[PDB]
Amino acid sequence: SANVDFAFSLYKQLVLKAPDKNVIFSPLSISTALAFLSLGAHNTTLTEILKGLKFNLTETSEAEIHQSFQHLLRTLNQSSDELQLSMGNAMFVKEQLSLLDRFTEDAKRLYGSEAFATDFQDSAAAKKLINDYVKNGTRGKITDLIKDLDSQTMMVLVNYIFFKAKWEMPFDPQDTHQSRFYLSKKKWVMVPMMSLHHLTIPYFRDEELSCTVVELKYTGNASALFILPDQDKMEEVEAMLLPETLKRWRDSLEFREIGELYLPKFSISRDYNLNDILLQLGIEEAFTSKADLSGITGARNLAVSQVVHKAVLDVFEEGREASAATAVKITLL
Amino acid sequence: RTIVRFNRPFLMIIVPTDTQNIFFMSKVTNPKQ
Repeated sequence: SANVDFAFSLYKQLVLKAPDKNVIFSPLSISTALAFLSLGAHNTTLTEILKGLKFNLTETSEAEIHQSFQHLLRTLNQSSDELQLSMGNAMFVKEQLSLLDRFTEDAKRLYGSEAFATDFQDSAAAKKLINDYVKNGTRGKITDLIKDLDSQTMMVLVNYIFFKAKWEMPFDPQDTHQSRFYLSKKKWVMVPMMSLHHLTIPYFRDEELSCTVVELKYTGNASALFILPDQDKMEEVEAMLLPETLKRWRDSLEFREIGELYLPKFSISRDYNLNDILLQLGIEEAFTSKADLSGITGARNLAVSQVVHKAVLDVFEEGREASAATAVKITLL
Repeated sequence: RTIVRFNRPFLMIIVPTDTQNIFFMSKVTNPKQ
């Protein structure tokens, strides 16, 4: 799909922008938030946005696009007794700024949103509310998404995803041990390494791109694909992250009995300001005066300020959790 | 028996079973931030 395409497009940029740092983000959370943005975008503003999300505007109509995310949100939000997973969309609109019925309707119908009256004049409290809605939805993992809030702010659209599922063959705490993790060939550090013995899991040694793919399921409809690139093969590997590579990998995995497997117990949390990257993907007009967001108010008097994103991943003996959230700070034009 | 030892930089993608999208994309260069 376009989604996993957009996803790998962003990844590679996040990398160029900072080569040797751990990366962690949620693509779906970003696509749904910007897609949400489309409902107000018109003419060129809208065109740019859709194409930036790697959607093919000639095969897929605008309406086709929104109808999808609706259905996705529906199904995605199936947090039943087995694994937790929910996604939500909301928009805190400045107390006295009327939005066309259509927008307020399609937002609730297609993206499940709400319109909360926000007095942005009180940036201290406005930021508070929004931060507490995300903290709430993520069960307290994403604290302080909105770092700063402009005074001339008119509205902010936010999305968030919470996911909690135990493994399907847990690691036993008794087996975790301090071992070497090689930052590079002659550079190593000691870290808690989790284990598993005589394990039967999907496997694929990719000779072409020189890396081993392995699969570990969570209880329920979700799983973790791990790719261990060969020593010095990371650069090559990251270059080939194409929607076609992922399908080939998934389609090549066959069951194998592994003598022993080792995975590092860890927790990483990174946040970003996607302005630059989004501008490199082609989303430019929405950031200038030329921005057409007339679908929101009828008048063309809004423009994108910045788009930020925070994410957290915890990989423990019990699987644990991951969460991410995204917000689009819109200001007057 | 084949051994899998994630003791150097690796990638990790959390994928649903049906609807092929990507929930979380990540790369671990050092387990300690």
